[PDB]
Amino acid sequence: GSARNAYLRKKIARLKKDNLQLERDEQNLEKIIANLRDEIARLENEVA
Amino acid sequence: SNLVAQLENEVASLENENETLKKKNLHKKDLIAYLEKEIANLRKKIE
Repeated sequence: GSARNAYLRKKIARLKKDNLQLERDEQNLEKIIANLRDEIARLENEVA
Repeated sequence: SNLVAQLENEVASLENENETLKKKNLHKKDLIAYLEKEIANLRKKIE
């Protein structure tokens, strides 16, 4: 019935941690994209 | 009571933001597979 507060507290904390990771995941996925895009630009220049 | 109400709001706010940020990522993941298939077919050209 309570320790409901406790559950809510911990879950919220896990969710906040989850967001800081999704944020880290986003910027790295972006670094990976710009590198693949750079790689395709070289390839297109090599082949052309 | 009013407090548990706000806490449960917070949980749900954070779930929504994360769920969207997770989708934006899953999409960058589809994008990556796409560029990689591009590179593979660009390379097939010279090699």
